[PDB]
Amino acid sequence: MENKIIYFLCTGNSCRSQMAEGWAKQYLGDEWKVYSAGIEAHGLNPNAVKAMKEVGIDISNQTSDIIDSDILNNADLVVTLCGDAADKCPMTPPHVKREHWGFDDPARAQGTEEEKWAFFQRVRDEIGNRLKEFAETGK
Repeated sequence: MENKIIYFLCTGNSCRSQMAEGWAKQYLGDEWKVYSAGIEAHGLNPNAVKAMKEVGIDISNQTSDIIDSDILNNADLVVTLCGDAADKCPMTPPHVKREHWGFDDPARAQGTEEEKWAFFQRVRDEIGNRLKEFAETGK
């Protein structure tokens, strides 16, 4: 096996990590077995689904799950997206390369549901940008 594997992790596998897997599937051209997880999973957020549909991507296909050994110890890279109001930062194996791309969870962008939705499209777009640079530039 020489296809890469990559993992995106959050406080819960419902927003940032779900969306990041969505973008990563596009830019990484599936040359990297893309996955996402978190400290918990209860399904993906309806606004995350809308946010990805607003760019012509789907994440409905990748219904959430908690961290699993078959990816945590096997991913060529793991990324934690913790930079939000809870900031739990899911634990990783020390043997594996890690990145930290902290930004606030759009479900926690408190103000009103319209402001939360506006933060879903903002966090989506910023994730997309950094995934582009990760694929294109290696940043």
